[PDB]
Amino acid sequence: AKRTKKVGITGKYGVRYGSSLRRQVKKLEIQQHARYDCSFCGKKTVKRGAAGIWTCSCCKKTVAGGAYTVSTAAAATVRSTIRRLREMVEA
Amino acid sequence: IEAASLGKESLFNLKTAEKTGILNDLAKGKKRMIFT
Amino acid sequence: GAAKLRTLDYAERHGYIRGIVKQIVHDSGRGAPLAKVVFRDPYKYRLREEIFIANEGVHTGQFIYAGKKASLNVGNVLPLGSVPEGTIVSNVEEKPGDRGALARASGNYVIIIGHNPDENKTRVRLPSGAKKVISSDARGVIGVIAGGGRVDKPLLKAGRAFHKYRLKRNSWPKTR
Amino acid sequence: SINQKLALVIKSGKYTLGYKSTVKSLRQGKSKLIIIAANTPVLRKSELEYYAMLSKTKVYYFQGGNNELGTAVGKLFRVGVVSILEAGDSDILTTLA
Amino acid sequence: NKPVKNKKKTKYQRNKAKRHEEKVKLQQELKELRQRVKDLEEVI
Amino acid sequence: KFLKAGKVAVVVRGRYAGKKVVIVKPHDEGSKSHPFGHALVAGIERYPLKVTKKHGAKKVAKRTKIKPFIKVVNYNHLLPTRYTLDVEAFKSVVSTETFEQPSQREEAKKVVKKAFEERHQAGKNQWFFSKLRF
Amino acid sequence: AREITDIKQFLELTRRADVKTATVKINKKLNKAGKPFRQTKFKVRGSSSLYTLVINDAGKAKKLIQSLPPTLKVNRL
Amino acid sequence: AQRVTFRRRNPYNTRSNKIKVVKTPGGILRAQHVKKLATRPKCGDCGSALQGISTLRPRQYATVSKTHKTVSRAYGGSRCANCVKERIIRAFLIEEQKIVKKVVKEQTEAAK
RNA sequence: GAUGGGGAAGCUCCGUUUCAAAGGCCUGAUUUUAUGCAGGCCACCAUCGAAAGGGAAUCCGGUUAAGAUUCCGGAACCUGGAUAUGGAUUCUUCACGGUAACGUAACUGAAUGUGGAGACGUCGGCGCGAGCCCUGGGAGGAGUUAUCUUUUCUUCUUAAC
RNA sequence: GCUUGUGACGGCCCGUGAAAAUCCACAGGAAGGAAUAGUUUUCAUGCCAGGUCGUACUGAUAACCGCAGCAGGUCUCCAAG
RNA sequence: UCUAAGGGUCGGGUAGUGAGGGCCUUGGUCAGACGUAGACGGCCUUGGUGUCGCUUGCUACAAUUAACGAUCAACUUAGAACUGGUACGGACAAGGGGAAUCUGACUGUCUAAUUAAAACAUAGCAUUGCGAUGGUCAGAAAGUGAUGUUGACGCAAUGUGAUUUC
Ligand SMILES: [Zn+2]
Ligand SMILES: [Zn+2]
Repeated sequence: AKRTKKVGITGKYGVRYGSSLRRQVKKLEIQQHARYDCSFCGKKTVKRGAAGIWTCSCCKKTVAGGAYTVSTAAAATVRSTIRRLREMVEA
Repeated sequence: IEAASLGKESLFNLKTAEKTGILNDLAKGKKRMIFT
Repeated sequence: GAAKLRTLDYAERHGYIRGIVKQIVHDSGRGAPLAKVVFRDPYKYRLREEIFIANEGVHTGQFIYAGKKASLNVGNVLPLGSVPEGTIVSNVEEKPGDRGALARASGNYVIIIGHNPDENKTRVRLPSGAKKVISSDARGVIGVIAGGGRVDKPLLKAGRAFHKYRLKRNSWPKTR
Repeated sequence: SINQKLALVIKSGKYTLGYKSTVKSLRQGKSKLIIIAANTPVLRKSELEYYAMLSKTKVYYFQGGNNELGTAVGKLFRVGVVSILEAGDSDILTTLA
Repeated sequence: NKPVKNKKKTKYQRNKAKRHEEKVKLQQELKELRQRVKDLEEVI
Repeated sequence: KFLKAGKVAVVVRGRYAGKKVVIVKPHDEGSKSHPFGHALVAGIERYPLKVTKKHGAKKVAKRTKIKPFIKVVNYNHLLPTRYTLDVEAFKSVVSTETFEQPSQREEAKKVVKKAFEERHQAGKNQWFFSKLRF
Repeated sequence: AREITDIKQFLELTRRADVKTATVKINKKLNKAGKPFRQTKFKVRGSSSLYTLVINDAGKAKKLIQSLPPTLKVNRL
Repeated sequence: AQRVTFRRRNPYNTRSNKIKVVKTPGGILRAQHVKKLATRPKCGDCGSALQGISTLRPRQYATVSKTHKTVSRAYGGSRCANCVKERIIRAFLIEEQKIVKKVVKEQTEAAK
C-alpha cells in the first residue's frame, strides 16, 4: 500500500533539512526520476541522462528538454506560438 | 511530427510526384537522368 | 569547446546550409546542454563540427537549417530580419559577427518587439526586461534554451553546493 | 468522422496492421489505402509512399501518433501503419478524408 | 506459409535431442578415426 | 502486382547489398528449396568505370568491363524500382536448374556478362549501369 | 607446438627442407578402462613449430618408423 | 594457503597491473599478469557492436588477416548492415526525389 | 617553455601561435630558340613533463655461497627487412558460398574523405569463471594404539603458447 | 563460503566522471596485372636481426627520517582452520 | 533424544506395424605386417545383451493423479520430552537508563605541542547593481590582464542564517 503517509520520495532525507524544503524538493524529484513517453516512437521509454538531456531506451533518440521534466510549459507555448505565427506568415 | 515533416521535404515526395502530372509514365519509369 | 553560432558566410547570408545534430551532451559548469551539429564545408570536401547551445526540442538526428531563407522552426537559426513579429529566439547575436551573446542560460530567451523602416534594425525584450535595438542582420536560434526550471530545486546540502561550485570559478566556501 | 469510418472498416472489411504486413500487401497488389501515423519515421514514410506509388495505392496520413492510431483502430497496442485490403461497407476510400 | 501456433519443446525433450546429437557426433568422430587409421596401409 | 520479370530492383541485404539487379524469374509462392516468396535475379557485381573523352581505346575497353552475378533473393531483401530492363536475352540460361550447378552458374554468368556489356556499349540503361552512392 | 593428423602431411613435413631432427616417444596408457596399450608420438622439429603426430597402433607406428627418411635424425625417448 | 607476489615491479593495484593465480607443473601457485580485456568494435552510425569482427586490443589487429576484421558487404567492417540497409534506401529515395523534383521544376518554370 | 615579435638601463620579461618568406610532395622532351627549371598539390607550428595514466611481444622446469620472467634446457611470441616455394586466383582478370544475419586459408590498391579501438565516475544486488576453503573413494608415506578409532596428518600437479 | 575477475542490469548527480601516441577498417579508384602466361607477401612455410641504461640487499623496535642501533613516523600487493 | 517444515536432476507408456546405430554368445563368405601364436580391422541379420529392444511415421486415455516414483545434496527454522546446574551471550566479546532547564538547526570546519566553541562554513531567505561602449576585480598608468570555453534560471556584493507556528 503506502509505506509513508505524506513524505513520499523524500523519505531518503529523514528528518533533515526542514519540512518546507523537503516538500519543495519532493515535486521536482518526482518529476526528475520519472519515466516519460517518447514523442518519436510512442513508448514510455524516456529517462533523464543529465539535467536537460532526455534519452529514449528504445529508438535511441536523445532530446533536449527541461531540467527535471521532459518539457516545460514555456517551451510548449513557444512551440505552439512559433507554429501559429509561421502559419500566418504562410497565409 | 515536425521531425518527420523536416525529412519529407528532402526525401521522395508522393504529393510532388502526383503534382508533376505524369503518373502512369512514372509508374512505368519513363523519366531518367544521371547526376554526380 | 565554446558555444558559438556558425561563422557568417554567403550561404547563411542568402540561402541556407543544412547541418545535422549528432549528439546532445553535458558541459561541465553550464546549465544548458550543448548540441554538436555537423555541416558540410562549402569550399573544402570535409565535414565541420559546430557546438551550439541546445534549445528545447532539439534532438539527435535532426536537420538544422542556417540562413536567411530557412524555415521558422525550433532549432533553425535565422537573421532577425527574416523572422516575423512576436517570435522567440535564443543565443541572440548582439551585432553581426559576434556569434551569439544574449539569452544563453537555461530557460532564457529573447522576444522580438518590432522592425525598423529606416535601416535594418529590430528591437527586442531581453530576459531581464530591457528593450534593446540590434542590427537586423544579427542571427538567432528559434526557441528557448533547454534545461529550464533548474533553479527551482533546492540544493539542500553543502555537499551539493560543493560539487556545483568546484567546477565553476566562484570561490566556495565564501569568506568575508 | 475519420475515426468513425476507420471503425466501420475495422468492424466490416479486411485490414492488416503493421509495416511488414502492409509492405507485403503492397508488393502483392492487394491494398487500396494505407493510413500512416504522423509519428512514423520519415524514411519509412518515404519508402511506404514509393511502394504505394508503384502499386497504385492511396496514401492517407493519420493525424496523431502510434498510440492514437492504435486506439482509433480499436486495439490496445500502438499501431504505425494500417493497410485497407477491403472496405466493402465503409466509404473511406472515396471520401476526401 | 502456415502460422507459428506457438508450442514448445520443454526441457526433457531438448535434453534428449542434445544427447542424440552428441552420440551421433561421437560416432562420426570414431568414423573419422577409422578413416585416418585405414589409409596408412595404402600410403605405405 | 509489379514484381515481374524485367523489373529492376536494388539489393538491400547480403553480399551484393547496394547493387542493382533485374528480376528474371519471380516465384511469389516460393519453393521447397526456398520456402518464401523469392526471385531469381541477375545483376552487376563490378560496375564499368565512368570514362570520358580523353581516354584512349585500350583504356576505354578495359574500363568498360562488367562482372555480373546471379542469385535467388527474398522479396523482403529487394527495393524494387520503377525501371525496366530486357531480360529476354538470358531468360533461358537463368533458371531454377542453373543454380544447382557451379559450372552452369558460370556459363549463365558468361551469357549475362556479354549481354550487359553489349547493352552498356550500345549506351542503353545508363542508370542500371550506374553505381549507387550511399 | 602443433598437432598434425594427416599422415601424408606428416611425411611431407618430415621431408621439409628445414627439418633435421625428430623424436619417437612411447607412452603406456589405457583404452576405455581396457588393457595397457602403446602410444607412439612422432615429434618433428621445425624452425617455428614442433609438430606432433599421435599413433595408437604399434604396428602402424613401426611401419611409419620404417617409412621415415634416412637423413632425418631420430631421438628415441 | 600459498601466498603470491606481483611479478613486475609495479606494486600497486592499478588497471594495468591485474593478476590471476595459476597452478604450475611444479605444483606451486603463482601470479600471472593478465592484459586488459579487448573491446568490441562499434558501428559508425548507431554505436552497436558489429558482429563477425574479432575483439582484440588495437595493436593486435595488425597481426590477424583481413577476414577477421571485415564482413563480406559494403561498409563491412564499419557499419552494422541495418545502417547499411537504411543508407541504401535513403540514397535511392534521394535520387528518386531529385528526378521527380527536377521534372516538377522544369514543368513549373514552363507554366510560369 | 624557446623561436617570431614586442618590452626593459640591464640581469632578463610577456606570450605559446601570433602581425613570420616558419616545407614538404607530384609530373615533365611543358616542341623549338637549341648548355641558365618549368607546370602543379597540400596546409602548421618547437620542446619538455608519468619507473602508479596510455603502451608490441615469455613461459615452465632446473641451477648459485650470493644471480634469474635476465643464466641453462625445452617450448613460444613480437617488430622490422629481404625474399622464395606451396596454396589461392586469372582466358567472365583482382575468390566463391549463404534468402539473410554472415562464412572462409587466401581473394591487388595512390591521393582524398570518414569511422572504430586506445578511452575512462560511483554504489547495489543477481549470474558466471578462477584460486583458495570444505569433503568422498582409491594408491603411497608418517603418527597414535594403556583402551578406542575401516583412524589423524600428508602426496596424487600441469605454464606461456 | 572467502578473495578476485567478469557479464547483463538497476540506483545517484544543478557532480555526467582525461588526452595523445598508436593500430585497424570503411568510402573512393590514380593505376597495375594473365595464356605454351601472370598476379596475390592482410594464407601457410622458409631466411636474418633486436642496441643503451636499471636489475645484488633491506624496505625498518638493526638497513630511511628524528644528531642513536629512538617504545615515534612513512605508499602499496598476497592473506589458512 | 526426538517431531515438523523448507530442495535439485531424471523419469511416459505398450496394443500395434517395420527398418536404423554398436564389442553382435554361439554359427556363415571375402580377409591383416611383424616377433607353436596371430588381435584390431574394410561387409550382413528376421537374433540376442508370440521373437525383449536404444531410434523416427503414426491410430489408440499422450498428464486435467507426474495428486507419483527413482536418484542426489546443503544447512536453516520452528516445536516437544528428558536432563545437570551454587552459573548456560559461562572465557572472549559487549548500551546504564530516565525526568526538566540553557545553547547551537543539522552533516562539516580550523588553534602541528597546555584554549574544538556560543566562532567559521553551510542549503535556504531578502536586497542591491550590471545587456559588452558592460559588471566585478588585479594594477600608480598602459596596444591594461583576468573573470571569459562567460550572457540575467548569469555574474557579484551585501545582511540574515534550517523549517513551522504564534
Ligand atoms: Zn523512442
Ligand atoms: Zn549500425
